[PDB]
Amino acid sequence: MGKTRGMGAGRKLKTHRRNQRWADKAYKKSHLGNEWKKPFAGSSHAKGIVLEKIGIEAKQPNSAIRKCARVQLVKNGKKIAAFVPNDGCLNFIEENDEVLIAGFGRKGHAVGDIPGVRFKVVKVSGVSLLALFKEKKEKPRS
Amino acid sequence: GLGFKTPREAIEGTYIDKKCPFTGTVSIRGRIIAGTCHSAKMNRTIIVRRNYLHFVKKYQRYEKRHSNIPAHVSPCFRVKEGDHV
Amino acid sequence: VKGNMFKNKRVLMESIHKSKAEKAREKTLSDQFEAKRAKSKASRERKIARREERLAPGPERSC
Amino acid sequence: MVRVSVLNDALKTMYNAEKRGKRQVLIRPSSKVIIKFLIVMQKHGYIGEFEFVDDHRSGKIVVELNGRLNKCGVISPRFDVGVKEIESWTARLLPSRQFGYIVLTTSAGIMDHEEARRKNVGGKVLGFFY
Amino acid sequence: MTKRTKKAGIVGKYGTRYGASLRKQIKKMEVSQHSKYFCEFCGKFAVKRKAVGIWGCKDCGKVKAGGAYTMNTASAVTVRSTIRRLREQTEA
RNA sequence: GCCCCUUCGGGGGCUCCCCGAGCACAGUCGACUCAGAACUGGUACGGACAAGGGGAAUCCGACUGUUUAAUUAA
RNA sequence: GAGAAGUCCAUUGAACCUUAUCAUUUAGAGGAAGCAGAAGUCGUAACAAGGUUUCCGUAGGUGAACCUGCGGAAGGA
RNA sequence: GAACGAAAGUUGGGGGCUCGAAGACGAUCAGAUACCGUCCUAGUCUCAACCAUAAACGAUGCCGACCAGGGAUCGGCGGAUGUUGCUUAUAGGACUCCGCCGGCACCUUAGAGAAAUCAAAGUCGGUUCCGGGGGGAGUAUGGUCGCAAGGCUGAAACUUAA
RNA sequence: CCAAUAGCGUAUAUUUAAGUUGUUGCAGUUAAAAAGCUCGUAGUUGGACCUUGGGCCGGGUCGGCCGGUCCGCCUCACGGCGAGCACCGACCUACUCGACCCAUUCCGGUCCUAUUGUGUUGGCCUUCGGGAUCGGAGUAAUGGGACAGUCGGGGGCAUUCGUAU
RNA sequence: UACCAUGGUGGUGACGGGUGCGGAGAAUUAGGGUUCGAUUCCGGAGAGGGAGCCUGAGAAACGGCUACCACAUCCAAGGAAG
RNA sequence: UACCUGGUUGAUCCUGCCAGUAGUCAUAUGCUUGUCUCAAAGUUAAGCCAUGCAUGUGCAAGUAUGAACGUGAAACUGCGAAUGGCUCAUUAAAUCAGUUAUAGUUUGUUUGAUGGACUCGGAUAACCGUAGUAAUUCUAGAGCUAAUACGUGCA
RNA sequence: AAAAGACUUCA
Repeated sequence: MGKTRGMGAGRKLKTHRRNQRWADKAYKKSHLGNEWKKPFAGSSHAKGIVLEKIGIEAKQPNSAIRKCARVQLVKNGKKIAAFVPNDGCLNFIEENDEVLIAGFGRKGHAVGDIPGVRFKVVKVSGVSLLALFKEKKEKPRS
Repeated sequence: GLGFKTPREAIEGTYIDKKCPFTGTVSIRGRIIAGTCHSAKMNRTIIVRRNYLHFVKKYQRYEKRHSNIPAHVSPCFRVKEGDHV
Repeated sequence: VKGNMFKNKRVLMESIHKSKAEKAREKTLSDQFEAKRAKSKASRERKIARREERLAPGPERSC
Repeated sequence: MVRVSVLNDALKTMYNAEKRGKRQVLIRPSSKVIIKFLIVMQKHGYIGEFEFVDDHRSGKIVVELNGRLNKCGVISPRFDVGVKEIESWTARLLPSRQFGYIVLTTSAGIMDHEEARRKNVGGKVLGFFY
Repeated sequence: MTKRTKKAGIVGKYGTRYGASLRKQIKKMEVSQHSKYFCEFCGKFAVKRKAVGIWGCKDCGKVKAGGAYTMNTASAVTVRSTIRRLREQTEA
């Protein structure tokens, strides 16, 4: 608009500016973080919820292989997790809830819900009802 | 033998008192930029050789590509300009 | 020299002689310009003369 | 800059005005636009009064329509000359659907888009007279 | 500047040793004297300091009383102006 | 004086010093010292001798300065 | 006439240690309270001309929200 | 790049009345360091020299063209017109009285604007700067300027469904 | 109940939407946003009219591998695969035309060049063009600032007056 | 590499820093751009890290050496060995 | 086709962003796959590596031939092992692209051009006979032997 | 031209 489109020595100036102003996110991402990350955790705790209403979800803190410790939410009803184990984390965004930057999605040692149907691959079990959980527990022990 | 030409103007040549046979030629070019369609100009200056002598600054000349007598002096002052009589 | 751009006895000389060549080459391009003005004057001064030359026939052709 | 916009604005404003005609100062390129306007029957005619010695010129351009509706339903500048926003013989992006015309100072001269298209010339669009 | 960041004038005279409130003033108040000044008589950029409150122009040689640090100042100016105004009202 | 042209008869042609502008060196008098190279030795090359050991945390007094002349220099 | 092991000068010109410093991953001397949860105390500032009209640059200074001096503004009577 | 740039602050020196932060106190009151009252210093001010910022506002960058009128305000200008009123051959200062040119502002339009409104903030052209959801933040850190105050320059982690 | 259905969602990455980096495709009066304002450049742009060149344009002809993409044909039962054919490609390089817009000619002096017609080859002389020095005749060259006037509370300096305190 | 000259470059971004191969192309999206640049085609580069050399028309060589370092290996543990 | 709809609110319109929705990757969670058929196939460590193996030819390249039976075959010489493969670490660069320059230069072999059947000798591996650091890897004291690889005379 | 302050969370 200023110039719009001319010649004699002049396009370049507001090419520079646009990059510089840039909102979104530069240089892909990692100041924590992304990608499938398997943090082995030993903190089971409970944390509060966002300004709108209350609850008390049960959470488990996990320390990541890529060196970070944060609180992650667990989805599905019920759960157990043991010696360590390795529970794999999606790192999805709420757009926010306090200190809860990620959640650990179902993955290996991260179990799924009390023998059901309803459904079974959100909130999740085993063959027909259960069958998977029985086997799952065995793995870490031996 | 040469060599294609670029037009340019004599930026300097006198640093200082005497300089050895050669001049600096600023050349200007532009291209129409895809997208905004405003042309961008981008200079370049090249060190032209002056065995002929008589080449003063603010002088439009023609550069032709030539054998390098050093390195980054690639070009030669193929011709100059002026008028009558 | 007070700027101390040059350090030594040889090393002064080449910059002065480069400049003698640039400013002199400026001076041959300048004499070439100065000659060119005098020549364009000469050409002009011929045109103006033969403007006045072409004027004098017009009365002649008439009578 | 260039006049160009003033001439254009003056015309459409005039139409709304239902003014008989309008006047302003002019060139060959802004006579040129005017002529194209006449050629494609946008305006009745145009004149350039006092055109020989005085310090300026002017141009009495007569508007066409009078009555009911006005001939120039819409005229807008887009980008003037010297220039860039530039089109190619073929690149011709546009309005109307051939109902209108786009004055384009081509290479060849200032002609209408159709001629330039034929003319096998691109150039720089002046405006889209509708 | 040249090879100076903050700025200086005097400040090397302190060094690293010495300290800040006082350093804001003392560049300013020795250096404002140091500023070549044009002589009131001649106009050449001669005026330099003989002693405290003593100023002298090198070219014409005219030596003048003035402020300690500075060639002049507001106070002297005001006093001269008032006197002149008073003489002009009396003359009336 | 040299080139020169000729049908052999006889002819034709042509400074020093200092300056403006185009395309290293030589001769007198000849020295301290900064760098650079090559071989090669020694155990070691500032070979002697002289000649800073360095770093961090804390306390005090801002600093240079002064003080128990003859047990205190902080 | 060819010329082995070979030894020296000169050159391109490896790797450990000599720098001195910058960068990255880190931890971290000691320290300041920026945002936040709801489940806290203090006052009641701003919010209606908010009970002293608001806001503002500027310095001072106050438990603090802040106050006020000076000048400016109407997003103010 | 460079210049100027309120006030308040800062610094030397002169003057220092009214005023007047802070501070000293009385009332209020639960507390007042508060409004409200008295007192009071730098300051207010002058000459020298810094700062570079204000709600620096017309909350409207700056350049140019066009597109509605209406009441008169100042300057000049073209006057028209006589009279006050001077002076007095006479004329303007103004005055009855219209027009132009520049600014002003209101009153005030119709297509725009989110509407409020604007008649420029219009109808679309030139040009620079500059913007980025709020808060974190006009902040951190480094560089630059300043005696200092501070200013210009200028992020993220994170937090929130605004 | 149902969307889709040998697949589906979930996360990460990326793009559209998001005219939310706006060239097409937006704001800066109250929404993020007009620089306090000027003096000035490098840098975007340019009132009228005539004429010359021609960097910005048409035709071009080169290259623009294959694969992929698009059309359509068959081939493995079908299909996708794959085969074979066709059609499009910015842009960039030659060439030529094209322009709206961003002093000279002649004639002679003076100097050079001069295969020639010659078995052959050397020397020599005059005239005309190009090249060089020329002489004469016909014929060109063209918003700012200035002067008179006016206001003002424009700035700086001097004078001078008073209420009030 | 000697000698002489002291330069050449950058407000049209030189010199420098960071970057979770370059082109042919891929994905989008009506177009514009954005994005992506890669395994394949093409060119370049390096073979644990780095320099040098012989050989051969052509190598500065993954399937050659030299050999410092890094790291596994063989051992009748002297030396070889990748 | 692309186009949108939820959330600031008592309710509204505008600014504006979060989020759903749409497509897509060299990817993962994966529950779940009767099927024909083709295809991707370690931007993590340019970390570190055991095991087999990734280069061969004498019925006109070359004289000779122990051992095997004119036919095959181990070494030497010629052609080759540098092509190819794979990975983007390095990497913003005349690095690469596209256009030119190159008499400023290379091209062996080949396709193509230009030049051109007297007499000859020389030692050598395989094969051998034993061996040293020696289990060694490795090669030599060493008998024997063949050269369009070598050295020559030269119109 | 005003003495005077408070008033838990989600709905």
